[PDB]
Parts: sequence; structure tokens; C-alpha cells
Amino acid sequence: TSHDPDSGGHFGGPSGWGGRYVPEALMAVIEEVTAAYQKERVSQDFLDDLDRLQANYAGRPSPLYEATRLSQHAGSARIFLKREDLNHTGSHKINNVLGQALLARRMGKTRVIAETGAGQHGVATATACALLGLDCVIYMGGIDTARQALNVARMRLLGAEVVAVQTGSKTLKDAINEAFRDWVANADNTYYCFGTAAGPHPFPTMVRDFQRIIGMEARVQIQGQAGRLPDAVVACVGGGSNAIGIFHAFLDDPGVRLVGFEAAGDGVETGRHAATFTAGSPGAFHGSFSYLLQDEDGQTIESHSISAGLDYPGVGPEHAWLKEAGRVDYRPITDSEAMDAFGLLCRMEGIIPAIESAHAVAGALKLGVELGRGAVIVVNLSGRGDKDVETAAKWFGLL
Amino acid sequence: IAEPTSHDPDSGGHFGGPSGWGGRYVPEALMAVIEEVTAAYQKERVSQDFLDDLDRLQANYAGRPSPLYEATRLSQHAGSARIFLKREDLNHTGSHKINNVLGQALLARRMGKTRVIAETGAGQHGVATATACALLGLDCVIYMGGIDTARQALNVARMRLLGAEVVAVQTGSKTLKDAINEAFRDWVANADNTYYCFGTAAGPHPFPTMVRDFQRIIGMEARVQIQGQAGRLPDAVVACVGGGSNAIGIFHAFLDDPGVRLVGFEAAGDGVETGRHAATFTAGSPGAFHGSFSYLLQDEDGQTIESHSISAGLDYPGVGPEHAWLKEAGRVDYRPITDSEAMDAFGLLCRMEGIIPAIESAHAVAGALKLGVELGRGAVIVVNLSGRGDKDVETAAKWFGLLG
Amino acid sequence: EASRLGPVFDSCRANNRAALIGYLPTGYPDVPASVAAMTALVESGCDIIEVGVPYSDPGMDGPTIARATEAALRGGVRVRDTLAAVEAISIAGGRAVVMTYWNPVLRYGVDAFARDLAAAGGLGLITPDLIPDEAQQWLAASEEHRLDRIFLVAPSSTPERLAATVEASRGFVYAASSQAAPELVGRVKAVSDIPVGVGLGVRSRAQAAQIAQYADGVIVGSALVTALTEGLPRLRALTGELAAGVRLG
Amino acid sequence: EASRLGPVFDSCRANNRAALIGYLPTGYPDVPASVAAMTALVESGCDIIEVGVPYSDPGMDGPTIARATEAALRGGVRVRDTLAAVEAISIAGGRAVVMTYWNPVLRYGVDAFARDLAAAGGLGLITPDLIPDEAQQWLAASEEHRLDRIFLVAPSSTPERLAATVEASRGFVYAASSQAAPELVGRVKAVSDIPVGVGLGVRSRAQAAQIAQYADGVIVGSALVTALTEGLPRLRALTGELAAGVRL
Ligand SMILES: Cc1cc(F)c(-c2ccc([C@H]3[C@H](C#N)N[C@H]3CF)cc2)c(F)c1
Ligand SMILES: Cc1cc(F)c(-c2ccc([C@H]3[C@H](C#N)N[C@H]3CF)cc2)c(F)c1
Ligand SMILES: C=C(NCc1c(COP(=O)(O)O)cnc(C)c1O)C(=O)O
Ligand SMILES: C=C(NCc1c(COP(=O)(O)O)cnc(C)c1O)C(=O)O
Ligand SMILES: [Cs+]
Ligand SMILES: [Cs+]
Ligand SMILES: [Cs+]
Ligand SMILES: [Cs+]
Ligand SMILES: [Cs+]
Repeated sequence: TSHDPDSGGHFGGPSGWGGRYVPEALMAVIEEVTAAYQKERVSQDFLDDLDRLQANYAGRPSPLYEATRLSQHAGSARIFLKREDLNHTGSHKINNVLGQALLARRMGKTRVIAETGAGQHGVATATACALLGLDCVIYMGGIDTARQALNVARMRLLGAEVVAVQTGSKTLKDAINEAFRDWVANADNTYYCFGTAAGPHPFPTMVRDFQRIIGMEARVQIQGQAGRLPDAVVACVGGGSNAIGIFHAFLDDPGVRLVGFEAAGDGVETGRHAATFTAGSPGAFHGSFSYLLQDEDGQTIESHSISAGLDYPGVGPEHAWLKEAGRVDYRPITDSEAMDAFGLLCRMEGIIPAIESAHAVAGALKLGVELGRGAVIVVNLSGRGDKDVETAAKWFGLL
Repeated sequence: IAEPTSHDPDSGGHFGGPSGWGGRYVPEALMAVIEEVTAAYQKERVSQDFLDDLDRLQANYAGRPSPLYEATRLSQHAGSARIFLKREDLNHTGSHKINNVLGQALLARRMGKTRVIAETGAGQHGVATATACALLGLDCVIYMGGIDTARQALNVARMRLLGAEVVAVQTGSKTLKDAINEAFRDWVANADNTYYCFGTAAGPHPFPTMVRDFQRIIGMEARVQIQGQAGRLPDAVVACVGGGSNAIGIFHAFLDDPGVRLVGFEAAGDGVETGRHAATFTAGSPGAFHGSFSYLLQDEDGQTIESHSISAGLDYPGVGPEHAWLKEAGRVDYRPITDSEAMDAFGLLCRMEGIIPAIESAHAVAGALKLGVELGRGAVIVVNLSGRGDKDVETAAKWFGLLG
Repeated sequence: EASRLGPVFDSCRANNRAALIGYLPTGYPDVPASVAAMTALVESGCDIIEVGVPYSDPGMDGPTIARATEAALRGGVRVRDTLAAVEAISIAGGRAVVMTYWNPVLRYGVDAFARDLAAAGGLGLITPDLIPDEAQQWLAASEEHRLDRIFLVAPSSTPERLAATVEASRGFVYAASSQAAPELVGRVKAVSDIPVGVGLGVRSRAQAAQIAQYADGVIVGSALVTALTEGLPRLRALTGELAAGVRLG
Repeated sequence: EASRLGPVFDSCRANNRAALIGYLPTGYPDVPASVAAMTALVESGCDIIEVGVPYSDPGMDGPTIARATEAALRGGVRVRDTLAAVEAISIAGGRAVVMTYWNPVLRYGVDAFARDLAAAGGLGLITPDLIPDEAQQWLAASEEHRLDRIFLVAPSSTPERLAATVEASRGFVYAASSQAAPELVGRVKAVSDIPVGVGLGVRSRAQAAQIAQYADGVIVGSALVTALTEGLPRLRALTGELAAGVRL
């Protein structure tokens, strides 16, 4: 398509977003996955299995719901919620996993590994591996196993082995490091089911392609319900999978604003945040050239966020390309702002969101005040908040 | 258009005779509000504008229609029969309870009620009620048994985040039947402004019929989906049975299909011979309990026998009157399923299909497996996967030794 | 013919007073003690004794009576023990009606229970969870065995249901429930001459005199249980004070 | 004309032996102690010194080196400390290359880092996470500032990629990893004469002898870090033992 990278995975030509910043030891399996995806993405047998699982198993299409009780809290704008929280396993991650798990089987791989931070990608990977009869190992930071314990037990119930990563900041970037070390050693029989729109080529493109169904549905649904294209489409941005998935169908609609909201932790001025675009700079990290939080020597600055899914110091390269082109704007949302939107969504619409998604809801409220009455703002509600109930109840003193 | 009236009770709420199952075994102090709810429901059930409001929430808010998934990897454990899962676990809040709650909360707004009370055992109906009351701007008070608040603690905190007051009931067996008694006491004292959003297909008229009508959508959708995916009507439709809402909801569209068997599975706990069970149809007898005349567990004097089950949603010694009528008429078979059988099916669904079911729904999966061996190769069996097991994850992890 | 409780209210209205109707649950604190306390009520001036059948799930019972019935059930109280209490009350020269939820009557057999109740000297049945809409079997056994049927009316009762409930009642009408109670009695008397008993959480002689102004009978239950818990002499004292309150001159 | 490390492998080929290549990370246990240890390597007979740049997320480094670079970063090591360590090695008559992950180079600037590395006396750059497919800026910087570019090959390397990786390398080729090490060297020697270094978790004098039979150079790192952790004399003795195994 018009927005795809070259055969080397580079977005935007000379700027060099993406690519493959991996060791040569991984190139045989990386090229192996790239070829298998190019072969199967045009195979009707493959596409039939994917659509069929998304329909009868994952529960697609997810609905688009106008949260009318939020309007007065958003400058009387019209907030539409793309209800990815209603998917099987409870987030958008199942979209990307069903595609990659089917691909892992087409390649003959007998083992699937994955990282997880909020646990949603781990639960999704474990879910598809149980369905397809694949061995599954999930790497999860020790801090993430504590604050997302519900998903740890869900993964173990689904037959997946969970390895707690205790190195580094014990969060998402540390689980990715360990899963990389695993893939290097077991590349000939193990498929790496990467969970976000980052990594080396072909993963930023392939993950986005499996998440494009979100925006394609949203673009049809918003025209049917509102009579026109939205004034803005917003989503939270950790690595960038749920945002790029809903953004993509609107890239060529020049009137549609696109805003991604990243985690700002205790505040961007505090050094305890994950605001990659707000405070980071270009660099090579986790297989791609993109933005990341780094110090003056290029060492990765550890991120912090109340949300485990956005607690990541990097970002996918296609987002760095869209920021450079000025097509998408990226704004910070703090822990406090996200938790306010959390409770507000509970009391107004009876929807308990993932703390990740609460960032997008918080930014939508601020964008609604800017755009004014009658403005249509589509929000990607990436997941539900079952995993975050303990954290949120403690935040509001309900114990 | 709108649904039928072929299997409805009489104006007094009786199934199969003017002194048969159902009725209103309530005090006179409740009759004013009960007649008001009955009049309000008779009016709105034939209002297209009401059904439009409900359908609009069911589609854009609840995410209907729920898919029908053929769990091919269960076939070998069900005598090579074909198990089809009605995926109510994918509804908003994660169970079938949201179907009935949306209808009754819409009705409560139409009646001008400002306060909504509800009981809950597994916490799914309580979360659904709290969800709708937040959505519609209604004050919400949920009554839950003290034991149930401990084993379904995830739903307790969800209800509090939605803004509802959760009251732990300490009387009786501290479970579902005792939460119902306390919710009843609340309604008697606050009938002026409070709507009682009952969570199952039981209670006094009109609640058995109204709950069933709001859950009818399950069977209507499944009857279409199964013919499209399998090419014929199923050989059987099965569901678990607590009070009977999810079972009657999927059973109803198939009632006039004479070749379609209907099997409800009730919780047998440690075993029907142990006295620690909830097998209402297996071990109970007719009586007047919780506003209706139906089956219930009762001793020689008529005192209610306390029930027991690992499932908080099936831990109820009674059952809805329409199920008693369908049983006496021989239209539906009701069988027991023990805790061990349900937990085996729970783990099997996790291992084979990547679906974590509610422990309630695992009873229906366990019964479908046995029914598959009974029916044999090629038999088409639809199973109502009433809910997801996020609430039961801690209990299930302890059962399978993932803790210690 | 006339109702079994007719003469009692006729005799009370002749003496410018209301009937004192006392409730006690069978088997609290045990079967012999409860029978002793019900006899003491007869000796202390109770005109009618409501013999309560402990039920496992009594939705209409207040906390005082709920705990007492739970204790009685733990002690193994039986429905037949309620029939024995009616016998002991009839022997002592008393007048007993039974108050019960409907399921123990169904399990016993509606006809058989009415037969055995009338045989034991019982005069009527108070049915707090049985409405006339469902009382087809009970209305038949009531006429057959000459037992009064006391249904309940509430402040929220519609005019149609209050009239139908009063029409279905024999003996007296239970006006279960501030000016709500006298208004409810006034609505029953606008349509019928049947005696009306009033339950109002009575616990003192003063309140029993307030109700005796407009009501044909004063119903006391929770205060009797609380007095019995303290002791049999305390029950005798309270019943005596209530017997004075129902009198006016 | 020729590679910078060429004359070193020629001197080892005439003396009928392999070159001893030693790795040590800058700033462990601190910057002065690491520079003193790197000078000790030159004195104890190391032909080439791999000066390691500690990185915050070293995906390719083993546990001994990863924990050493973690301690160095905790101690506040900077990238300029590596260039200062290269100068101290070149002044002490040694021959040093820098092994780093690529992001510290991107942050520094590829051309600026090559220029300052060459000015410090550095001879080349080992790039474990930079494949030739992304080395456009580095290929140009390697030419202008006359620096060797040591890429890595692997057992799983396809024939097409192994040829492209070898064609892009100057100085020597890092064969990183049963019978895989000599088999991987044989596949490199079948397409080019460029020297081949082999890293295999070398611990003992005997292991360096087995590798010197087919490899042009023997790469030791984890064992040197473990030696320096016990003491500076232990590093000298081990480096001396390894200096004898390569001559067999
Ligand atoms: C799908 C996918 C595949 C990947 F190989 C990686 C990856 C690549 C490299 C690293 C190492 C790199 C080296 N050596 N420096 C570390 C951090 F960058 C870690 C992870 C990933 F993040 C996602
Ligand atoms: C929607 C709905 C409405 C109801 F009024 C009841 C109900 C009725 C009666 C009781 C009381 C009864 C008396 N008095 N004995 C207790 C147990 F039966 C409790 C609850 C219910 F269960 C559901
Ligand atoms: C990291 C994963 N979660 C990220 C996440 C995100 C952010 O991930 P993106 O890749 O930026 O979409 C958003 N919403 C939900 C519900 C999430 O769980 C995970 O489950 O491992
Ligand atoms: C008792 C409650 N639920 C019962 C329940 C049941 C049994 O309810 P029925 O009324 O039998 O459909 C089945 N499945 C799930 C997921 C349930 O939560 C409750 O949450 O209040
Ligand atoms: Cs498995
Ligand atoms: Cs980020
Ligand atoms: Cs759907
Ligand atoms: Cs039951
Ligand atoms: Cs166990």
C-alpha cells in the first residue's frame, strides 16, 4: 500500500524509520518469517481461517458506541468508543495474535514465545496457543507479574509457561530482552509472537496489518451512525499496535485528526514517565530505528507508568514516521488524568476500562473541549479493566 | 415484529393451570409495586420504541449478536459429537445477565424509579445491574451473601467502582438465597421509589416471564446460527440451571422443534447423596419459595435446605417455575453435575479451546460432554456458554495447583 | 354462621376495650419453655394467642423474631410442636390462631393441616405470604373445618385489593404497617364491619392505648419475644401492662 | 590498501599461531581499574584488545559480561571513557578495537565516533547488532577514517547472507556461537581469505589450542572478566596461559 515500507522495512526513505537492528544470528528466522508472511497474506486458505476465527471465536466486529453521558465532560463533543474491550480475552491483542499464531503453524514452528507487560498479550498468545496446540512461553517482568496477577493465573490456566523476568526495570522492555535472548537460541523451532507495532521488520508492518481491522470497522461504523467521517480519532500509545490499527484506515482522509496519547506517569518533568515522543529522541532500540527515552550516551532510560501496558520507553517506527510527516500528533497523559477518566467512564457509561485505554479516554475529554460541541471523536477503547480492578480500587479507596 | 405468547402463563402468573406453577406467593405489602411492574411491562413489551431502545443497547453497547463457536477440540471427549458454544461469555460485563438487566433498567427508567436494588450470587448480575444503573443514572444497591463476597471478590470491587453500594448478607447460608431474602426486605420497605431488578427466571409474576423474554434473544440468535453453520437444527440444546435465566433464554426458541432435545444441568456439589448439593430437580420437591410455586430443596416440615456448590451462581436450592412446568410436561430433562465434573470441563475448555468459562458454564460443558457420548458421532449439541471465568480464576488456580 | 373469633371481639367491644393479640414463636428458647410462655400469656390477659411457626426464610419477620425462630429451628422445632402448643393453649382456656408462611402448610397438606388445627382447638390461620389470589385450597379448607382466615392489608394496598382482601377474611383483618395505621383502619371500615387488628411494633402500655382508640384489636409480637428472652416474669409484667392499655373504661 | 588488523594476522601466520583477542568492558570495576587491566592484557601477550562499551540492554552479552557492564553503568561509565581507554592501550603499544552496540554510536554520531576512535588509535569496530543491511553510514565512516569493520556471522547464517557479511568486513570476521565453530569457519574460508576470529566461551589453555588449529584468532571475554573480578594478578596468569595455547 501507499504507507508500506521497502523490502528492508524502512519508512520515509532517508529518515530511516524501522529497518532491522538485530544481530546476524536472528536474520535467518527474521527473513523466514518475512517470507512466510508475504506468502500467507495472499493465501485464501489463510485469510479464510483468520476471518473465521475473528468472527466466531474472537467476536468481531467490535461495536462502536456513542458515550452520550461523557459529552458534558468533553465540551459537549460526541465521544464514540470503539469497543475492543469486548473482544475475546478482553483487548485488541487477540487480533494480532490470531494472525501470528496461524502463521506460526503455517511455518511448522512447534513453539511460540511472547513478551507481555499488562498481561493482555500474554493471555491472547496463551489463548491462541491452546486453541492451535502450540507450546507457549510468556516472558513477563516481575513488577508486572505483581500488578497484573489476574493475567498470570489466566495464562497458567491456558497451559502457558510464564517466566518472571527480574532483570532491568522488571517491566515490558525487560521481558522483550529475555524473549529476544530466547528466540536467538531456539530460532529454528520457535516463533516469536510479538505483541506490538515495534521490533524489526516485518513486525511493525505485520502487526499493524493484523490490527487494521479495527480502523476499517470504525470507518464504516462512524459513517453509518454519525453520517460522516469523524473530526478526530484517538488512542493510547505504548508500542503502538492499537493506535496504528485504528489510525490506518483514516490516514488518507485529510479532515480526520489523529491523536495518540502516551503515558506521562508522575509528569513529564519528573523523569518517572513513558512519554516517548514528548521527551525521547531518535535511536535504534529493540530492532528498529524510532523514538525512545535515552540519555546523552544512548543508554535506555527506564520508563514508569501506573499502566503496565504503556510502561515502555520505546515506540513503533511507523508512528515515528507519522510524527515526522505531521499526520499524527502525540500528547502526554499523566497517571492522575488517566485515573480520573477511569472513574468517570465507570460512573457515566458503566464501562470499566483498561488503565491503558483510560489514557485515550482522558485525552479525548481534553480534545472534546478543544473541538467543541457537535464534534465527533472516535476513541479506541483498547481493553477492559478486569486486570486493573485492584489497582483502581486502591486508587479510589474502595477497600 | 415482536415475540409470541404461546408458552406464557395466565394473568396470575401460573403455568399449566390456574393453580399450577408460578403465581405470586408474596405479602400484600408488595402487591402494589408488583402490579405496577406488571402493568409497566405489559405496556412496554409491545412498544416498538421500547424494543428499539433495548435493541440499540444490545448492539452498540452489549456487543450482540454473540457468536456461535464450534469447539472442534472437545469432540473427542464428547463421543465425537460436535459441541457448539453460544458465546455469551463475550457479552459486556461477561455473562448473559446483561441481557435481562438492560431490559429491566430501561423499564425502571420508564416507570420513573430512581433507586434499583438487586441480589447477586456469582456477582455477574450485580455487576450488570451496577453497570446499567451507572449508564442510566440510577442509584444502585446490591445484596450479596457474605460467603459469595469472599469467593467472587473481583465482582465486589467492580460493583463498587461502578458506584453501587454492596451489602454483605450474613443471615442464613450467606449465599444467593439469603441475598434474595435481604433484597426482598429492602423492596418491602422502599416500594415507593425502588425497582427490584431480579437476576434470574424466578420470583413472583411477572419476573419469570419478563426475565425469560429478555433472555429469549440467546435462543433466537442460536437457532439461526446453528442452522447456518451445521445446516440443520441441533440434536440438543444444553445449559446450566441455577434459577434458570440462561437456560430458559436459549431453550425457548427450540421449544416447538420436536426433534431438539433440551437438557438443563444443575449443580450437584459434592454429590446428591451427600446433602451438600444444589440439585433442585434431582433431590427437591414442589413448594412455595421466593414468590413462586416450583421445585426446591426442603425437609419434611417444608423448611428450606441450604444448598452448596463450588459455583456461586448455581448455589441455589430453588428453580424457576417455567422449568418446573417444562419438566412436568416432559419437554426438558434436568440432570446433576458435580463440582469435580464441572472443574474437569473447566480445565478442558481452557486446555483445548483457550476459553476460560465461568464455573457455572463449566457445568453445562461437562454435561454436554456426557451427552455427546450418549448421542454419539456427528450429533450436534449447542451449549450456552453463559459467562467467562475471570471471577473464578483464583478459585480455579487453587483447584489445579497453580497456587499453594 | 359467625366467625370463630366473633364472640371475642363482641365481648371486648362490650367492655369498651380492644382485644390483646399476642404472638410467640413455637420452640423459643425450646419447646417446653415456649409452651410455658404461651400459657403465661393466657393467664396474664391475652385474648388471642398467635402461635408462630418458625420458618427457615421468614422475609416478613423483624430481627427480634428472626433470631428467635432461628434458635427454635436449631433446637429442632417441628410443625407438629405448633399443633401441640395450640392444644396446651386450648386446655388452659385460651384462644389460639396460627401464624405461618405458606410452604409448611403445603408440605403438611392444606386440608390435613386445617383438619388437625381445628381438632387441636385452633380458631384460625394468619397467612402473611398467602394472598387471596392464591388461597383457593385454603378457602376450601377454611370453610370445611370452620377456621378463620386472617389476611393482611398494607398502607400501599390499592382500593381494589384492600376490598378483595377484606372480603376474603374471616375473624379479623391484620392491618400490618405516623398516621398510616389509623388511615388504614379507616379504609377497612369504609367497606366492611369486620374487626381489624393492628400491628405497629407495640412495646408499651401507652402505645397499646393509642391503637385501642380506633382498632378492634392490638397485636404485639416483637416486644413479647424480647420480654421472654429476659425471663418468664418479665413477660407476665409486660403482658399485664398491655392488657391495661387495651382498656378504656 | 590493506586492513588495519592485517599486519597483526600476518605476524601470527608467520610465527605459525593464532592471534589472542581479549575483551574487557570499560568501567568495570571502575574506569581506572579497567584501563589498568586493559594495559595488563597488552603486557601479558594479548595481540588484540576488544574494548567494550557498556550498554543498558545488552541482548548478545552473556551473564558474566552483562553483570559487569551493569556495574560499570552503575559506576557512571561514559562512552568517552572507552576512547580514553583505547588511547591508553595504543600508547602502551597495544592494538585495540571497540565492540559496542549501535545506538551509542548513533547517539554519538557515526562519523564523529569513527573520527574520534581513529584519533585515539583505535583500529576497528565490532558491531554485534549492526548487520551490513543497515551499515550505510558506517561503511562510509569506516572508509574515510581507515577503520576495520568486524561484522558477525552465525551458524544459522544463510549462504547468501554469509557471503554478503564477509564481503562487507575488513580486518577479520567474528564467528560467534558441537562441531559448529570449525564448520562455520570453513564456510567463511570457502569464499574469502579474510581472517576469522572465534568466540566460544574460552576458559582454559586447552580450549584456545583447539580453536587455534583452524581459526586465525581466538576471542576470550567472559573468562577475562571473571579473572579480573577475582584479582588483577589472576587476569595476568590466565592471559599468560591463553597466550601459550594459541602458539600450539
Ligand atoms: C519481534 C522482536 C524481535 C527482536 F529481535 C527484538 C529485539 C532485538 C534486539 C534486542 C537487543 C539488541 C541486540 N543485540 N539490543 C537489545 C535491545 F534492543 C532485543 C530485542 C524485539 F524487540 C522484537
Ligand atoms: C423479584 C422477586 C420478588 C420477591 F418478592 C421475591 C421474594 C418473595 C418472598 C420472599 C420471602 C417470603 C415472604 N414473606 N418468604 C421469603 C422467601 F420466599 C423473598 C423474596 C423474590 F425472590 C424475587
Ligand atoms: C503490553 C501489552 N499491553 C499493552 C496495551 C496497550 C498499549 O499497547 P499498544 O501496542 O500501544 O496498543 C493498550 N491497551 C491495552 C488493553 C494493552 O494491554 C500486553 O498485554 O503485554
Ligand atoms: C447468580 C448469579 N449468576 C448466576 C449465573 C448462572 C446461573 O444463572 P441462571 O439464572 O440459572 O441463568 C449461569 N452463568 C453465570 C455466568 C452466572 O453468573 C449472579 O451473578 O447474580
Ligand atoms: Cs499446552
Ligand atoms: Cs511509549
Ligand atoms: Cs459482535
Ligand atoms: Cs438450582
Ligand atoms: Cs488442589
